[PDB]
Amino acid sequence: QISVRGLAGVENVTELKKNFNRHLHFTLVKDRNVATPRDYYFALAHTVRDHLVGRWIRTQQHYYEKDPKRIYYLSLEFYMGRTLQNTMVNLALENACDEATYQLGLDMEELEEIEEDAGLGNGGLGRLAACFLDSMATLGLAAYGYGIRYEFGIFNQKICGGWQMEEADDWLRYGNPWEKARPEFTLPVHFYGRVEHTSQGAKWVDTQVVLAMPYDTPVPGYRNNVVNTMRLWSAKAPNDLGYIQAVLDRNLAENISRVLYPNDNFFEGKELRLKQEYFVVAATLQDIIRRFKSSTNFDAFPDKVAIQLNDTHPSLAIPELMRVLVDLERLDWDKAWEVTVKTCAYTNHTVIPEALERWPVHLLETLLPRHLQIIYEINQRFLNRVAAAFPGDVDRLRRMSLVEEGAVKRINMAHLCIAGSHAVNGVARIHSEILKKTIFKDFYELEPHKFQNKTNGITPRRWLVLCNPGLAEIIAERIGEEYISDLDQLRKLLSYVDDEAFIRDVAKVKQENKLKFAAYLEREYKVHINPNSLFDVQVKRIHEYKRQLLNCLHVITLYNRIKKEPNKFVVPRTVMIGGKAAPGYHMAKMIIKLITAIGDVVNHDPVVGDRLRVIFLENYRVSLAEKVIPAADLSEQISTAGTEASGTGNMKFMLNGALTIGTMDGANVEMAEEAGEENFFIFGMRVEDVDRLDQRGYNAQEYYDRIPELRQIIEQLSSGFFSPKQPDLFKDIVNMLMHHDRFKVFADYEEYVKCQERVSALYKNPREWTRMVIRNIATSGKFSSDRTIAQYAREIWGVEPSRQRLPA
Amino acid sequence: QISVRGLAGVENVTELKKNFNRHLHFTLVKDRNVATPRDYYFALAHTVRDHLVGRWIRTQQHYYEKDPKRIYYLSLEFYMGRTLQNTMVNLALENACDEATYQLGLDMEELEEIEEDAGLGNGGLGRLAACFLDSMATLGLAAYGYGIRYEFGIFNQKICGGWQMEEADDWLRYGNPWEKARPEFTLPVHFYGRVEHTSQGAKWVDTQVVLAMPYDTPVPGYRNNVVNTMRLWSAKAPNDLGYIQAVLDRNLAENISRVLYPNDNFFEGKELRLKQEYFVVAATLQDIIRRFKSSTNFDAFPDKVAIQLNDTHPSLAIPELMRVLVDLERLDWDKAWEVTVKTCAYTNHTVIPEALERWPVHLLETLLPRHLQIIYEINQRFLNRVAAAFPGDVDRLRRMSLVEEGAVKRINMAHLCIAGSHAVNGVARIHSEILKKTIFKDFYELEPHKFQNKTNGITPRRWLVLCNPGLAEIIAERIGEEYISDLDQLRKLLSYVDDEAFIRDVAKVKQENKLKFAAYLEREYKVHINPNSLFDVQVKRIHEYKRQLLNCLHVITLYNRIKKEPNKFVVPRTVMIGGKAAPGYHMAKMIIKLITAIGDVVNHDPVVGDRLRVIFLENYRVSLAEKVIPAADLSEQISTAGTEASGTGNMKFMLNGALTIGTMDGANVEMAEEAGEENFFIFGMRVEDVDRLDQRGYNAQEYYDRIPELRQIIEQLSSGFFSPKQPDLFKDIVNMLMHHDRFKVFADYEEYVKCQERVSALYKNPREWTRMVIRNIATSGKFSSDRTIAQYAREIWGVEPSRQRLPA
Ligand SMILES: OC[C@H]1O[C@@H]2O[C@H]3[C@H](O)[C@@H](O)[C@@H](O[C@H]4[C@H](O)[C@@H](O)[C@@H](O[C@H]5[C@H](O)[C@@H](O)[C@@H](O[C@H]6[C@H](O)[C@@H](O)[C@@H](O[C@H]7[C@H](O)[C@@H](O)[C@@H](O[C@H]8[C@H](O)[C@@H](O)[C@@H](O[C@H]9[C@H](O)[C@@H](O)[C@@H](O[C@H]1[C@H](O)[C@H]2O)O[C@@H]9CO)O[C@@H]8CO)O[C@@H]7CO)O[C@@H]6CO)O[C@@H]5CO)O[C@@H]4CO)O[C@@H]3CO
Ligand SMILES: OC[C@H]1O[C@@H]2O[C@H]3[C@H](O)[C@@H](O)[C@@H](O[C@H]4[C@H](O)[C@@H](O)[C@@H](O[C@H]5[C@H](O)[C@@H](O)[C@@H](O[C@H]6[C@H](O)[C@@H](O)[C@@H](O[C@H]7[C@H](O)[C@@H](O)[C@@H](O[C@H]8[C@H](O)[C@@H](O)[C@@H](O[C@H]9[C@H](O)[C@@H](O)[C@@H](O[C@H]1[C@H](O)[C@H]2O)O[C@@H]9CO)O[C@@H]8CO)O[C@@H]7CO)O[C@@H]6CO)O[C@@H]5CO)O[C@@H]4CO)O[C@@H]3CO
Ligand SMILES: *Cc1c(COP(=O)(O)O)cnc(C)c1O
Ligand SMILES: *Cc1c(COP(=O)(O)O)cnc(C)c1O
Repeated sequence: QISVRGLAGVENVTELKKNFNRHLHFTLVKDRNVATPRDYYFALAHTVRDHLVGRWIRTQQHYYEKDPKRIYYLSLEFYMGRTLQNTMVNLALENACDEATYQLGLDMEELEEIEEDAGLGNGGLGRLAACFLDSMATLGLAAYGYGIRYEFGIFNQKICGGWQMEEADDWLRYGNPWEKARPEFTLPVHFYGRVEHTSQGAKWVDTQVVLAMPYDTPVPGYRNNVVNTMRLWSAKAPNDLGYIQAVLDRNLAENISRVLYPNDNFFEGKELRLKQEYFVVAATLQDIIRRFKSSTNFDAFPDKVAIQLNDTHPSLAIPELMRVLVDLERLDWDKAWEVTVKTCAYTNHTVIPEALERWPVHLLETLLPRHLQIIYEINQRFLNRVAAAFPGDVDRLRRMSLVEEGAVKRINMAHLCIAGSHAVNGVARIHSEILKKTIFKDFYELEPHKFQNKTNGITPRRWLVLCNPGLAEIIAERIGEEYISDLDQLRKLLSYVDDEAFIRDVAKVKQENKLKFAAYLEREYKVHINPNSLFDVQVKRIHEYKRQLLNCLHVITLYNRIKKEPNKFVVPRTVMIGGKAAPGYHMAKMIIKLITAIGDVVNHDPVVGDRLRVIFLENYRVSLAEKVIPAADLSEQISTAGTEASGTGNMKFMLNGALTIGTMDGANVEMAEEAGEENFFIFGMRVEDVDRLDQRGYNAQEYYDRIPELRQIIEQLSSGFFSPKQPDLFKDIVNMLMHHDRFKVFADYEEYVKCQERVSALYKNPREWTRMVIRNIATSGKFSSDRTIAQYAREIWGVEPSRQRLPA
Repeated sequence: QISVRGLAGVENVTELKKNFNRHLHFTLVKDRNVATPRDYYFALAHTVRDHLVGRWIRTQQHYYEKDPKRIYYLSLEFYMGRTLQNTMVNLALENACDEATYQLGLDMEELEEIEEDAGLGNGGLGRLAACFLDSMATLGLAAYGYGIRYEFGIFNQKICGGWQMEEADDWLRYGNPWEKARPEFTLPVHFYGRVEHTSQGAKWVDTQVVLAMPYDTPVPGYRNNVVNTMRLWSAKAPNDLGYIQAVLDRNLAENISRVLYPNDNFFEGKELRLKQEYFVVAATLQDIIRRFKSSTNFDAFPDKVAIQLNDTHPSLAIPELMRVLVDLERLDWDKAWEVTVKTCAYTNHTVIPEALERWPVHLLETLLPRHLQIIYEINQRFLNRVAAAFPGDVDRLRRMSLVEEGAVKRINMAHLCIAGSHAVNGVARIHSEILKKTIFKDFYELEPHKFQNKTNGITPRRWLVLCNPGLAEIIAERIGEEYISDLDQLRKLLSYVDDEAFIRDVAKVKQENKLKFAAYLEREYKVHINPNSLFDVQVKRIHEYKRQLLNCLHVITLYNRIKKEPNKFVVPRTVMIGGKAAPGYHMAKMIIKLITAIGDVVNHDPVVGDRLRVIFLENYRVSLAEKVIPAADLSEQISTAGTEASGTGNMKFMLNGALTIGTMDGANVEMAEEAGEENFFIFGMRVEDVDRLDQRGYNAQEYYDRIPELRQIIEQLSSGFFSPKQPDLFKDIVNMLMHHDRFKVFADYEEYVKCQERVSALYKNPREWTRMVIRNIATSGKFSSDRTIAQYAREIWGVEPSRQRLPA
C-alpha cells in the first residue's frame, strides 16, 4: 500500500501464507473453522518470529568471532509495548504480511490489537531503555539489555465513579511467543547469611539461595540484519525440602520476579524491592564474567566490558563487582576498584528528593552483609580522598559520605554510583547543569571530568514509521527513506515550508489521524468528540510536579468564560488528559477524580455544546500513546521549571506534528532551541524565577487575591460546584494549592492562560498553524535516540557505531 | 532393527531428519555446535508431536460429526510416565526415528532418558488411569481423561544415610512439549459463600472465584489413527484487586493445582485436598454439559454421557451434577436424580478403613454450603428407601447413612457414591466379593444389581512392546504381531513350551535384560550386582499391608543360614526392594531404613561373597519400573490375604517373564487360576484363615516362642546387630511386630520361607524354570487393560468398542 512499508513480492507473500498455515495447523493445533482471532495472531506472530532466528543466531555468532567490546544495559524497567509490528517494520515485512493476511481473508490491524503490551515499566525511564535497545541494535553495537521478567507489569487502570481502580497486568496468561527460555544458563543468587573472615579473606556463608533463569527476547536493528538480545531473569526456588507447606513456600522465593513496583519517581524502602535490585545485578554479573572468561587477568575487563546503570536501581553492581573480584578472583582491592570504576557508568534521571534511593543500613545488614562491608570500605577510602583535596572542610565530608547519619542510618545509592563510575550523565542539558550546580556540586568539584550530558531521544521507528505511516510516507515522498535511520535529514523539509502541496498533505495526515482516533474513542469507550476541534492532550504519569492541575485550572477558566459570554466565538477544543497514578499516592488519585468531575460538568452543559469537551484517557500505556500522539494538535509539557529532568513524550509529539505549549524545563529548552522560540509556545517562570520566589517565600494567597478568575475557580471547588453530592470532596486539593503547593501552580496561571489564547489564535489560521508544525517536525532530528546512543558509545563506552548491514 | 518396531522407509526417514533440523533451528533457536542433549530431545519431541496433530484434529472432528456417547474418566491421578517412546510405538515411528537420529549422529535411547516423568500419581490407582486412557484410545472409544495439572507431581526420593529424603518434582521446569494450553476454555469455579433461598429456589452467593484453565494432552491409540484427549485443569486467580500484597496473594488461589498429595491408600482430611477435589469436578462438569448442549431436555443426557469416578476422590460430581440440574437448569429433583444415577458409575479401590474418605461436616459447611444441603437431602430420601425395604431395622439405617454421627460428624463419600451411581465395581474378583460380603453388604442387599467386578489390567503397549522389545520380537517371530492389541492370542505360545529354540530365546532375552539392568545399577548408582544370580524384586509403594517386612525377614534368614554353613551351596540372589514412603508415615520410613541397614551388613560380609546382595531401588517410578521389571526373575506379591484389592505390578511381572511368589490376594488369585496353580508359588493364609485367626486372637509371641530362626532374627534387631551405633534404632519395628501387627507378618513366615526354598530349587533347573515362565506369559492375556475396558464399555457405559482404523 505505502512505500515506506516494504515490498510485497510474489514469492515472499506465498511463502508467508504457507508458513502461517503450518503454524496454525502444527503449532496452534487448529483449523480455520475453530480458529479464534487470538489463534490467528499467534500464527502470524510465530511466522514473523521465524524470520528473526537466522539473523539472531548469526549476529550472536558474529560477536563471538569478532569479540567486540560488549555493552551491558542494566535496568529494572523495559517499557517495550507490543513487538509484532515493530519486528515487521525493522524487517521490512509489513506490506508482505499485510498482503498475505489479506489474501487469507484476515485484517492484520485487528490481529495486532490482540497482542498484550509488555508493560515492564512505569514511564519515562523504562521507555528510554526500550528506545535505546532499538537504537543500539540499529547502530550495530554488541549490546545486551538486562533486567527482570516480571510476571505482572504495570497495572491496568480502570475508572469507576471517576476513581482509579487497579487491575493485575497478567500479560503472560496466553503466552509470549517472542521470548525464549534458556534453562541451561540458570544461575544462583545469594541472600542473607553472614560474613566469615579467614586466612584467605572474607567468606559469605549460610546464605539462602534463589535461582535466576534467563528468558531471551530478540531485538532487531532497523533493516540491518542485526538482532541483539534482551535477557530477562525469572526467580525460581531450588529443589533441595510439613511436606505440602514446604512445596507451597517455594512461592516466597519466586515472588522476587512477580511484580513491578508501580512507583514513578518515588522511593519505597521495601525489602522485596531491594531483593529485586540485587537479584538482577548478581545474575547479570555472573553472566557478564562468564562470557568474559571465554575470550586470567581482569586488566582487560574494562576494554571488553561496559556496564551502564539506568538510575541507581542497579547500583549494587558496583559493590557486587568488587565482591567477586576481591572475594572470588582474589585481586587486590585497588586493582579491583580501578577495574570497577572503568567499566561502570551512571545515568541520573531526576533531582526531586523523594525519588532518591536511601536504603536503611539495617536492611542491607541483614540481606547483604558482605555488600555493606564493601560499601563502608568504599566510603572510607573515598572520604580520605575528599579530606586530602579539601583539608579541614569537615562539612563537605558529611555531605559527600555515602553514609547518611541520623535517627536511621541510610546508604545514598546515588553517591555510591558517582564514586564507583567513571562517568555520570544527566539526561538534558539543563538537567545536567543543575546536577553540577546543586545536587552533586561537591562531587563535580572533586572530579569535574566524570560529569557529562546525554540528552534523551526517542526511536523514529516505533514513534514515527510504526505509529504514523501516513506522515512517514508524505515525508519519504519528498526526501526519501534515509531519514528513518538518520533523522537529521528531516531538516531538508525546511525548504517545503512554503510548498502548498506539502502544507495540504501534512494537514490532511493529521486530520486523518484525528478522525481515526475520534472513532476509536466511540468504539471501545463510547464517547462523543468533535474531530474539527483542537486536540489538547497531556499524557504522562500523574504527578504534582507534572501539574495536570494547572491544566485543570485552564479548562475550568475556558468553561467559566463560555458561561459568561455563551454567544461569543471560541476555538473548539477537546482536552484529553491521561496517565496512571501510583497506588497510595492520594493526591495523584484526587487529581484524576477532579479531572473526571470537571468533564462530568462540562461535557453535559447544553450551553457549551461541542465547543469544549474534557476526556480522561483511561489506562494510558505504550500502545495507547502510539494512537493518541499522532492525533494530537497541542502537546502539554507544563512541569514547574527545574523538576522534569528531560521528558521524552515531548519529543514524541514534536515528531508527529503537534505544537508545544510548555515551560523552559528539561528537553523543552533544547527543542525550542532547535525549532526557534517563535515556533514554540513557551511561558511561565524559568529556573531562576523559581529560585528567587523561594528565597522570598511562595504565598499562594497573593495570587488568589489578585486574580478574579482564579479566585472564582477556587470558590467553585470549595463550594462543591464540581461535586454536588460531596461539597467538600476537593477540600484537600484547595488546601494544598493554597497552603502547601511545592510546585507553585498559581505562579504560572496567568501566563499559561494568556499563552493558551495565542495558541487558539494560531489554530484559527490553518495554513500558518501547519507551517509552524512543519518547522517543528523539520528540526526534531536531534531527538532521535540514534544520536543519543552514538554519543554514549563514543563519549562513555568507547565504541564506534556502524550502519554496515550484516549479511542476510 | 527389530520387526515389531515399524518400518524405516527412505522417504519417511529423510522427512524426519529435515523436520528435526527445522525444529532445532526455528523452535529451539540453535545450531549443532551449541545444541545441548536436552535441545536434541526437544527437537525430536516436537517432530514426533507433529505426526499426532493431523490425527488428533480429525479424531475430535469425527466425534463431533458422529456424536457418539462420550466417556468421561474423572481421576485426581494420571501416572503417565514418559510419552515420547509411547507415542512413537503407537504411531509405528520407532524404527524410522531410530534410523533418522542415527544418521544425524545421535543415540535415541540417550535422548529418551532426558524426558521427565509425568508423575501425576502415587501408584496403582494413578497408573490404572494411564493404562485405561491408552486402551480406550486403542478401542476407538470417544473418551476423555479429566484431572488436575499439578505443578509438582509425586516427590523425587533420595536416600541419605539410609533415610528417605523428599525433593520437589519440578517436572515442568524445562517445559512440556506434549501439552496444549487452551485459554479460551477457561471456566470459573466457586468456593465458600452462602445459600440464599428465594421464590425461584436456592441460590449460591458471595462466593470466592477461582478460574480453571485446561491443558490438553494427546492420547494415541495403537496403530489406529485415533487420538483422544486428556484435559488437565490448572488454577488461576481472577484479575479483579496493599497493592503489592494483593498481587502476591494470587498465589493462594493458584495453590490448588500446585501439588499432588503423596498419600497412597490413606485419607488426609485437609482443606486444600477438598478444594482440589471440587475444582476438578466443577470445571469438568461445565465442560461436559457445554459439550452436551452442542448436540433443552436432559432426558437424553445419560445416553450421551457416562461419568466414571475413579475412587471417591471425585465423588462431589454427584451433588454437583444435581446442583446444576436443579439450581441452574431448574429440573425437578426426582428427574435430576434419575439423570445423575444413570450417568455416574463408581470404582472402589480398597477396603482398608484408613483409606476411606470421611469429610468433616464443618468443612463442607464452610467450603461448599449448597453441596452439604444437597447431600443431606440425598441422604434423607435414600434412608426413606432403606426404611421402607427393611422396616424396623433401625441399626441398618445408622450403618447406611451417608452421614456418620459421633464427636465429629462426617460424610462417608463411598456411601454417597454407591447411592448416586447405577454401577459400583471392585477391581478383582476376590475384592468385589469382599465388597458384597462385608464393607457394602447392606448396600448390596438393597440394590444387588449395582455391584459388579472389573478385574484390572495393564496395557501391553507400554508394559511389553515398549519396555521389553526383545521379548515382544521373539514372540512376534512365532505368532505374529496381532497379540499386541489382542493379548489372548498369547495362549498360542502354549504349544512352544517344549520347543528348544523358544526356550533358549526366552531365557536369552531375560539374560540380556538382566545384564543391561545390572550395568544400569553401576552407571547411575555405582553398585555391584552379579547378573548370574536370581533377581528377587519387590517394587511398590512402601506400606505395612504390602509386608516389605516379611521379605526382610526372609533376607535375614538367608543371611543367618549362610553364616551358619558358609561352605554350603545356595542359589545366589540379588534382592531388590524399592518404593516411596508417604511423608509422615513413620513406620514406612523405618522400614526403608531397616532395608538399607540389612544391605549394609549383608553386602559387606566377606563370607557371603556375591551369593547374597540386598539393594534398595531408589526413587521407584514408572520409568524405573519399565527397566527393573523386564529384568526380574521373581515377583514378590506378598500382601496379607484380603488387603490388596487387586494390584497391577503383579501383572507387569507375569507378562515380562518373572515367576510369582505370593498370597491368594487380589488379582494373584485370578493369575494363578489362569496359569495353573502348579506354575505359581502360592503360600500363606487365605482370607478365611485370616478371619479365624482374628476371631481367636493374633498372638505374635506364640510364633516367636515356636520358631528358633524367627526368634534369632528378632533378637538381632533388638540387640542392635543391624544398627551398631544405635542399638535400639529398630525398637519400634520389633514392638509393632510383637504387639501391634495388624498384618500378621509372623503368621506367614514359616510358609513363606519354605515356598522360597522351592523357588530356589526350581532356579537350579534353567530349562524347567523357563518352561514354567512360558506358561505364565502364555496365559497373561486376560490381564490386558483392553479386556478390562471392553467390559466397562459393554457392562457399564453401554458403548461398543471398535478396532476399525480411522482414515490416515
Ligand atoms: O570499613 C571502614 C569502616 O566502615 C564502617 O564505618 C562507617 C561508619 O559506621 C559510618 O557511620 C560512616 O562513618 C561516619 C561517622 O559515623 C561519622 O562520625 C563521621 O565521622 C567523621 C568524623 O566526625 C571526623 O572527625 C573525621 O574523622 C577524622 C578522625 O577524627 C581523625 O582522627 C582522622 O582519623 C584517622 C584515625 O584517627 C587514625 O586512627 C587512622 O585510622 C585508620 C585505622 O586505624 C585503620 O584501622 C583503618 O580503618 C579501619 C578501622 O580502624 C576499623 O574500625 C574499620 O572501620 C569500619 C567501621 O568499623 C564500620 O563501622 O575498618 C577500617 C578500614 O577502612 O584505616 C584508618 C585510616 O583510613 O587514620 C585516620 C585518618 O583518616 O581523620 C578522620 C577524617 O575522616 O571524619 C569522619 C568522616 O567524615 O562521618 C563518617 C562518614 O559518614 O561510614 C564509615 C565508613 O566510611
Ligand atoms: O435435608 C434433610 C435434612 O438434612 C439434615 O439432616 C441430617 C442430619 O443433620 C444428620 O444428623 C443425619 O440425620 C441422622 C440423625 O441425626 C440421627 O438422629 C438419626 O436419625 C434417625 C432416628 O434416630 C430414627 O428415629 C429415625 O427417624 C424416624 C423418626 O423418628 C420418625 O418420626 C419418622 O420420621 C417422620 C417424621 O416424624 C415426620 O415428621 C415426617 O418428616 C417429614 C418432615 O416433616 C418434612 O419437613 C421433610 O423433612 C424435612 C425436615 O423437616 C427439615 O428439617 C429438613 O431436614 C434437614 C435437616 O434439618 C438437616 O439437618 O429438610 C427435610 C427435607 O428432607 O420430610 C420428612 C419426611 O421425609 O416424616 C418422617 C418419615 O421419614 O421416621 C424416621 C425414620 O428415618 O431414623 C433417623 C435416620 O436414621 O440418623 C439420621 C441419619 O444419619 O442426616 C440428616 C439428613 O439425612
Ligand atoms: C514516552 C512515554 C512516557 C514518558 O512521557 P513523559 O511525558 O516524558 O513523562 C511515559 N509513558 C509512556 C507510555 C510513554 O510512551
Ligand atoms: C504398576 C505400578 C504400580 C502399582 O504396583 P502394585 O505392586 O500393584 O502396587 C505402582 N507404581 C508404579 C510406578 C507402577 O508402574
